[PDB]
Amino acid sequence: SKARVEALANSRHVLDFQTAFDRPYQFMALSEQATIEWGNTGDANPHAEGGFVKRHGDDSAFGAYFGRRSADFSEAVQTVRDAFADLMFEQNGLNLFYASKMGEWTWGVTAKYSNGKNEDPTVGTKATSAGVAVAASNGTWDFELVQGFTGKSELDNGTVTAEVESKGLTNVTVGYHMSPEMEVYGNVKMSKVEADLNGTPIEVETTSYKVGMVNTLAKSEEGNFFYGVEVASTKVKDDSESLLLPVYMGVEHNAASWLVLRASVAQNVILNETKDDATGNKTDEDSTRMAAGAGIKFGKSVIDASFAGSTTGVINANNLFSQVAYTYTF
Amino acid sequence: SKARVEALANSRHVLDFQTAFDRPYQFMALSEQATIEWGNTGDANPHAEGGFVKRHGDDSAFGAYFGRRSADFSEAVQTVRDAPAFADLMFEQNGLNLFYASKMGEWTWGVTAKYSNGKNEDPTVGTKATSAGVAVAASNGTWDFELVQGFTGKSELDNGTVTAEVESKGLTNVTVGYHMSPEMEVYGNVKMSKVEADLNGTPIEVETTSYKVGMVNTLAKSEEGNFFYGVEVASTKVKDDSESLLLPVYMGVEHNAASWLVLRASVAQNVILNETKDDATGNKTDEDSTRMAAGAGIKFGKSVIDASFAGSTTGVINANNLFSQVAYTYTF
Amino acid sequence: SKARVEALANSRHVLDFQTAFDRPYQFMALSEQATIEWGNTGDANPHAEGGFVKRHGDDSAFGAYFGRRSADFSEAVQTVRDANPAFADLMFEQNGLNLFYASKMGEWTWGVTAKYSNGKNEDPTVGTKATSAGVAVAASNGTWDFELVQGFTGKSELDNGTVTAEVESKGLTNVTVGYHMSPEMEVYGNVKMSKVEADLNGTPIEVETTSYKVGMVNTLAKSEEGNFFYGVEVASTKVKDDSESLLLPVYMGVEHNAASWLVLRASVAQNVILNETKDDATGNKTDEDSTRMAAGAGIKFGKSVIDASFAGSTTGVINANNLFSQVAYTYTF
Amino acid sequence: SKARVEALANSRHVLDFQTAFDRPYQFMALSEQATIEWGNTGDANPHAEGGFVKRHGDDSAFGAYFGRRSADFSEAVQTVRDAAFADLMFEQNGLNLFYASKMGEWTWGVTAKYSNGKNEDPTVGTKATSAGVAVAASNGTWDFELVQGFTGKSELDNGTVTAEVESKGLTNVTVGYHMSPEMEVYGNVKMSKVEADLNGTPIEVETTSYKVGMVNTLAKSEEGNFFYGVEVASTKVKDDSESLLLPVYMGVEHNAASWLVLRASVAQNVILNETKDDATGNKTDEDSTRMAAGAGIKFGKSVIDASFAGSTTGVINANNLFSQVAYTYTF
Amino acid sequence: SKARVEALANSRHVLDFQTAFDRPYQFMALSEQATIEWGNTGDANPHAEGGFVKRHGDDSAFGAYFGRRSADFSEAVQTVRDAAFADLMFEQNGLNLFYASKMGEWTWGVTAKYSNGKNEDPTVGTKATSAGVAVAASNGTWDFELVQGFTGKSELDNGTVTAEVESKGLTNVTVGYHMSPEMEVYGNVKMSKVEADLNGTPIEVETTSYKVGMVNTLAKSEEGNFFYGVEVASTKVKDDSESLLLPVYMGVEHNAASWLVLRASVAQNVILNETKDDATGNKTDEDSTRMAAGAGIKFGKSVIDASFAGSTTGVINANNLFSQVAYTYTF
Repeated sequence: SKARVEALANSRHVLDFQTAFDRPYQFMALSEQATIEWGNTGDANPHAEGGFVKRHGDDSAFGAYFGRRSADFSEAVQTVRDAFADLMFEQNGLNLFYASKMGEWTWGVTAKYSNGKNEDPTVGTKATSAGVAVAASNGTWDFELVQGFTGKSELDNGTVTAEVESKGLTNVTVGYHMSPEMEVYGNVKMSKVEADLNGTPIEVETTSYKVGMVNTLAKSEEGNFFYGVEVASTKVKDDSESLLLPVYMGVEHNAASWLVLRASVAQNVILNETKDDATGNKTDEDSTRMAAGAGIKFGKSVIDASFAGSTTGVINANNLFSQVAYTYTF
Repeated sequence: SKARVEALANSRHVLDFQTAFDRPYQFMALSEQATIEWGNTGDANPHAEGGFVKRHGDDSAFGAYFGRRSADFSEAVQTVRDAPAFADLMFEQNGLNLFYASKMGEWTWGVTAKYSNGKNEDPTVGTKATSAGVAVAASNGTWDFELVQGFTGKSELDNGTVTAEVESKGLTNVTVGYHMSPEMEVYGNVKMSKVEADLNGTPIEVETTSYKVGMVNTLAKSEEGNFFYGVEVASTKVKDDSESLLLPVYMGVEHNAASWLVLRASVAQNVILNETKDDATGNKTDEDSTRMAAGAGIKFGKSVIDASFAGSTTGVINANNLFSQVAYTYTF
Repeated sequence: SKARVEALANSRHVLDFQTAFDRPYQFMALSEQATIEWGNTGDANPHAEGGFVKRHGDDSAFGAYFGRRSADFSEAVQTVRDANPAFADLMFEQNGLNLFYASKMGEWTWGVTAKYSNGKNEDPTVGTKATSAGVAVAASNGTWDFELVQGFTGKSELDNGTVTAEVESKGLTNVTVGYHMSPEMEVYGNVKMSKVEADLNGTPIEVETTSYKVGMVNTLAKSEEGNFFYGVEVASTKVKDDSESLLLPVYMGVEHNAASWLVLRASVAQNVILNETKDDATGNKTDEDSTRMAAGAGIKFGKSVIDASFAGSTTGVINANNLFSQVAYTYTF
Repeated sequence: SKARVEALANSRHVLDFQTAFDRPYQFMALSEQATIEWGNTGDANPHAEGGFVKRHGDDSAFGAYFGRRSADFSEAVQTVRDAAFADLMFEQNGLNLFYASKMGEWTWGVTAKYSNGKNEDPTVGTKATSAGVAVAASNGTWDFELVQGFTGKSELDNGTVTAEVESKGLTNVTVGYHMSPEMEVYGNVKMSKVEADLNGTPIEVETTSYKVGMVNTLAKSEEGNFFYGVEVASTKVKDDSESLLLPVYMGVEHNAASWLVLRASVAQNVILNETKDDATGNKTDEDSTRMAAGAGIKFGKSVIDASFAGSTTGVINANNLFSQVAYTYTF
Repeated sequence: SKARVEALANSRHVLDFQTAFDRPYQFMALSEQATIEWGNTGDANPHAEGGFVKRHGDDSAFGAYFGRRSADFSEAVQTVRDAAFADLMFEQNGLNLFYASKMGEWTWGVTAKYSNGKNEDPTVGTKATSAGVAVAASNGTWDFELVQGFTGKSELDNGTVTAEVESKGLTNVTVGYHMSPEMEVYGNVKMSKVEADLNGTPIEVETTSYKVGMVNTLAKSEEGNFFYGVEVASTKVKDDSESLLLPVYMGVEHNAASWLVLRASVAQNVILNETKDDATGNKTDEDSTRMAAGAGIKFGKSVIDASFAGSTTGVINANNLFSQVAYTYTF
């Protein structure tokens, strides 16, 4: 579930449905599951989503997913939106994926398609998205690749013209497992997007690098206390430049026969500076953050959620569970 | 209940008391039970309803229902209401529902009769509203036939200042269902409806014809858990401006979570075919279509309380948003 | 409790403390118990009430009850009250007191219930008085029931420095018969008369109301954890020079011992076919929607039971801001 | 617990920590326990309170209590507050010390109350003080109780207005008899006198009251006891008011489960409800029926007593679950 | 858990993560664990914090903590904000490193603290640096704790106004003696000077404290333990005020069930409660009664410590169940 992955701070060691859309070899290592994320139909948060994964024999896995929305697309559309507020997100997200085991190497591929339009004279919107993700794994080595083919969103209504177009989206990840407890990974991500607000052309170009590590402090059953160090440098051309060292630690515990408790804390240690270009001014604010969540188990049914009141520290009837998901494991 | 079937995407494989009204042969296969839908009297949502079904012998069933309202009648009355001069047009007042079913050899068949009559003769409301109909269906384990015919329906308003009438000029619904496997089925139906209205001397005609073909496959269905999915092609045409070809693809599960809990969830989308054209021009609309529904039923033996998670559309389970659309069922 | 009787559709088969006030032979069939209805003081809904019933020997019962307010008295005061609320001080019953006795004379159970109420406010600003008295006599054979209710007096006065308004009951009869052909089948009939006169600064108001009722109560499903009842009734009403009504309410409901700590009750009713109310001068008619439902739960703790009604009954919502209302507490000895 | 005593209609048959302040011979019957009342600091409601009682040997008991406030002091200060006078002090830092011993066949106890506080800032200028003792003895069939307030004051020198409330007497004699372990009869005489200087306008009240009553148990059980009680109470306020009442109550405290106690009661003034005004002769007789309820969550040697917050509106919902919470630990 | 140490009135007898922060010899006596304190990021209350403690052998221990904020800093910056000046920076990205070791018969330990932040944006222009250490030792009967602060600057230079705070010293020495496992005494001296500059106008604050007190257990039990303590506190703010208090408290922590722990306490300033102004000479004696409650839900190795939100009003309802929640996972 999304809440499960968030409560563990995107630990990069977590095996989940939501973490396999970019690592499709994990669809072979997962179990047969059906998953639904609670939410609404329009452009609301959270959005309704759902899918399934099944095994074709004993060496293949196939499945589909409804309503997934990209982050690189929704973020750019949101950026252009408040700068015209009728530009469109991914309309009918369609994800197909497949994975097989060729000997000792498992490999997988996921495909994403989306299309929607509105031809009313007062609402001139249309949106199209497409991309693929290919990954192969060995158990000791790990390789992933994410490619975006097309991305577009136009609004031509009543003398107002707006567009956002994806000019490329690359995402390469390499992982190495020195042991079944410790692993090291690296990542390079380029993203060039160009938009027209009303004859005004704007172009952004994002470059990211990532080197990390995930280990285990407490080696136990019931739960494992995990910890991770990471170095991240993000360069946005002619806008800003960042360099962070996020350190996180957390645990996932089978508290009861009906409860799973997830918690983590993170903070950028020593390195938290985001220098702003064309000015030279830096920014080093507080960055300590936490996430908490619960998973209620009824045999083959699990309701993952996050504690709604963790941010204020308060948990009561009015703030109990938010970001709910349901999973059925055949 | 209206929440058990809504949480299960209104599938054609579900057998409830709320599905047996248009499939009267299903009252013989339903367990003897009494249902109460919680709500308030009058133009309220949700409305209050309830009924029963009892077996008269070894091959027969009968019962009655209270307060059930028609979707087409309500839709027509609502579309006429939004024309404040005519926000008194009445709904289906009261509402009586009788049904009967039997087993003639290997074919089981059933009938369902609907009636309604309301009146408000005060000189400043002048409202009157009536309705009637019938639904006949027969079914062997393999072949399923359903015909729905609405004889009449009216809603007149006359308060000495304005006048509004809505009339049903025809409503027929025929469905065919085939069962290859006890876990696979196909169906198709035709829906024809004509509504005549008059808003203070402005005669209006509304005509709708619908087609739909489909499949419901229940893969991985056990005695503790039932996974299913279905595909369907639905075409709908309004005489003047509306043609819509859609491909609804849904999936969902009903799981016996515990001895006191049953969890139901579903997700649906319009895959590829999500197009609705307007006839006046050639304006086509392809907007978002992902939706989900969740619900639960608390089992206390012969008593079950079914509801829908109120926070489903916001994704929250708290005590301020816990249950909605509650109904109480008692299995004799 | 009031909640329990409400969620069972004021069915004439439910034996409860609240149904035995007008059927005083039923106090010999109840167990020994003490009940407290939650509420506040004054003209507040729900009002505070409570009382007990104890067995005196083995063939007699007795008890008392605090705070019971009539329906006719409250209604008659309310119509004048809501007539610039110049008459907003008219007092309802002030301090209710009931004394009931029941004895088993041979095979016939018999019982009497007495009602007294009195209160006043002699402040010149608020010159209010209120008095009421009545009795209820009933007997039962097991198959034959006879119940008689009489209102000896009832009056509510108000004399400010400016206004002057009083209401007064000039009679209130309520004869009722009942036959039991089977432990599931029973039929009954009821005749009711009520004259009310009011004064509004010298303008008399008169209200005469006559009622007739015939109905039956039967069982569609018999169990041991919970039976299943239904009823059909014919109700005719004639408010002199105002309105006339004939109705056919039909109800159906259930009480189920869901667990060892739970009792679930629900019901639904509607006036089938015969829904009709006619005005007298205009001659007009009204036949609108009449589908009502009632739900409630009783939490059992052994000798203590908390009876409530689901507050989300009219909205279909069992949330926490809306879980239990109309709470009452009953201690059974 | 205050919620426990209120839910049971303040009857004289209840043995609670809160009923032993005015009957200090009960501190030897109570088990060794510590009580904390949830609340805030200051002129709040409820107020924070806490104390303990411990056994000193085999026939003695002692303890202390924090934050207790007197009903008469609060009422006298409130009467002046609601009639630039909203800064009058209540009892501040109230201290109670008690002791009890068994003198052969008799049990006797003493409690002492002290409360001092001040605020000498020029724009407030308030000072409050209090003192009193309560001596009681009991045998098992006879109860003798005497409460004697020694001092009580609340001044106010705002620099623009002046005020001062003073106690000029307090007397509470109470004799109780036990016609049986079940039945019990009591009597009570109370005298009080409060003198105030409302910016140069001397206001004086003089309260005289007598109570005769009984408490009886008509249903006997080992899970819970059902009780009722009748009482005649006369109250006279010199040159102002006169009231005669007959408050009748009934109630029960039941151990429903191994983790739950349930308390409920109902009361009403029967036949005698008249309050006569001694300035015009006009009387008053309105509605008296009242109810209270509460619960206790027994988690072993830890019990949390509370009152159902929705009793007045008859709603047990999550926004109106519990109120007047108090935690009790038994050593 | 902050809400635990708060429900026990910050008693010296408790062993927790923060009590170990200021007494590093306790990290060797703490069980291996990791704790996360729920909250938000930035100048928010509660703040998000978390850390762990692991054993390096059989006689050593170490760990780290994220997001801890010192109270002296959070009070000086707050009073400067209360005197525009709303952008003054609190402690940013607080880091804590601890080491403990059972050297011989002694058990020492050291805690280090560091924090740094900035905004360098011309219309905020903020900066906040902090550094300090804490050394302690204990052989079982004698405790020696020392707390020293090195840097405490916190600036603000936007276009118009110019604020500034600085710490010119912070020393805290405490000595404790343990006569029995139950009774303990302690003495503590703290001297801290804070010099601010509010837009050229200089402000100087000097504080000196002297605390001496005892902690004993009134009742003795296995699941719970009823404790109490008496303390004398004097505080002389140079040429601003002078106080002398006597805080007395009592409380308990009960293993109510296998899934529940209940904690509560009550406190008051008995007899000595005075605060005298240095210039005017006036004194204030106001109400000082207070209580605290909290719960800990045990799930085996995971414990959810919370503070009863409705304690200050005496309610337990939907909106007032838990607050100040933290999560602890014991390895």
